[PDB]
Amino acid sequence: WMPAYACQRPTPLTHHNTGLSEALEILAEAAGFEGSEGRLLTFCRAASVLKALPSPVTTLSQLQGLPHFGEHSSRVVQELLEHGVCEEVERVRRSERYQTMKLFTQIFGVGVKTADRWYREGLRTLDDLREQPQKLTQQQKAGLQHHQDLSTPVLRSDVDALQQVVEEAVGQALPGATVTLTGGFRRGKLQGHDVDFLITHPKEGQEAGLLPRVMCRLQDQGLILYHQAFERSFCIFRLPQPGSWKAVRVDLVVAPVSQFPFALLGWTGSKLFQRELRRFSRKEKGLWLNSHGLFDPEQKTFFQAASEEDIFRHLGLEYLPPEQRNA
DNA sequence: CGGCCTACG
DNA sequence: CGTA
DNA sequence: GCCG
Ligand SMILES: Nc1nc2c([nH]c(=O)n2[C@@H]2O[C@H](COP(=O)(O)OP(=O)(O)OP(=O)(O)O)[C@@H](O)[C@H]2O)c(=O)[nH]1
Ligand SMILES: [Mn+2]
Ligand SMILES: [Mn+2]
Ligand SMILES: [Mn+2]
Ligand SMILES: [Mn+2]
Ligand SMILES: [Mn+2]
Ligand SMILES: [Mn+2]
Ligand SMILES: [Mn+2]
Ligand SMILES: [Mn+2]
Ligand code: NA
Repeated sequence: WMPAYACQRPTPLTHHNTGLSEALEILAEAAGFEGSEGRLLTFCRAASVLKALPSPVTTLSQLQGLPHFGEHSSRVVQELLEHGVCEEVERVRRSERYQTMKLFTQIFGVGVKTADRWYREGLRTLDDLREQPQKLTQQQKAGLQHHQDLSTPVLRSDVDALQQVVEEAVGQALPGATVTLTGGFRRGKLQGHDVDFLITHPKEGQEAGLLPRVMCRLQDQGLILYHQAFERSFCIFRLPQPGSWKAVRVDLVVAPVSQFPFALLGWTGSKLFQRELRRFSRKEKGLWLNSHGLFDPEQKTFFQAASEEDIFRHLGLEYLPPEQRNA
């Protein structure tokens, strides 16, 4: 029996149904490109259910009773099982609309609404966007300028180098402050599109004003290509390489230690795992979860947590380590 | 039928 | 809107 | 698209 919410089941990084899940995730992506966030969610959830199964699905029988599998997702799986391809998926794959929306939305600073407008205006290539620079925000100009580098997978060697320079800047800005790797690398991923760090200090309140101080120190060592009181920064770093450098996306977030378990849980993801966990919290337990805390709206109180385990327990969920949150 | 995670920049 |  |  398979629970309905992704936060109720372990999802490891390596699973047994990548072909089927990849196909459903193409339909999810395409649904988002057409502005159907509900269809996107169902296709994402169905793909995630397959990631949590212990074995390869070989027969449509094995889908009976699984949550988020109805007529549409079941037919996709049945065609892939019978023919090795799903006609709808292939039609989406090969479409100019899908290919261009994927290309544009993968730019840092460009989402579906922006990409769709550009599509409707006839634009199709990165060079098209470069030829009309005034249509671009500062953030989009940075994303486009560094697009090549940002399309190169970030590896663990890059993470370790980046954590060192971030720890050095953090320690110069505030003694005793700490840096925790989050995001997909904390979940055990070998690669990523960025590196995510969570910064705090053991003495509540000492972290006030920290992120501007850290950013100024990084910028003075020549490490910042793009950034921007604030507590989150979605940056592009100039990461030194042997004889050169490459641009890397880095997310920095500062939290007071009282919020650290909630920030750690939120920023560790996966993104689907966290939306599911917040949905579960509100719809099943009547509690409101975010990366700052867990709120009881009836008593008007916040749950004091010392650990991620505490949060799972307050929500009545079996604890899942980060490596099992790869929903 | 309506809901679908979340808050900051 | 973007982070996504 | 699926579900309460
Ligand atoms: N703009 C952009 N987004 C990308 C790229 N690659 C990539 O995975 N993403 C987005 O980032 C997600 C996975 O990246 P990741 O390895 O950092 O995973 P993560 O859980 O740490 O994601 P997060 O840092 O957003 O929390 C994907 O779901 C996708 O939407 C890319 O080249 N460009
Ligand atoms: Mn397995
Ligand atoms: Mn259908
Ligand atoms: Mn057939
Ligand atoms: Mn990441
Ligand atoms: Mn990130
Ligand atoms: Mn805050
Ligand atoms: Mn409806
Ligand atoms: Mn619908
Ligand atoms: Na984007």
